[PDB]
Amino acid sequence: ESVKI
Amino acid sequence: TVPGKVTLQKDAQNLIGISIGGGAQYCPCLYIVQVFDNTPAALDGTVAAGDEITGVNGRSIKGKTKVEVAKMIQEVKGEVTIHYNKL
Repeated sequence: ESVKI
Repeated sequence: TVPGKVTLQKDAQNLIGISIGGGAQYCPCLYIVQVFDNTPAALDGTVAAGDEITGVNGRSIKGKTKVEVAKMIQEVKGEVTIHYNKL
């Protein structure tokens, strides 16, 4: 899981 | 590590374009995973995989949650600064 912003 | 901060401006979709990874109550250390193409973070060539983030626009992230940090950047508009650490 890796939140991209 | 090497403490460094870069002032990257937000894109058209209010997203500098950069992934992260961290937890909470055990892994509060948030870091960067990778970058996306056609992104200000990539085109600029500063923040990307390997560099551990520890700040944003002057604020501190070392302790916040993944969702917290993510929303933090998405909230900020304009010249967004990111204190990354070269490892």
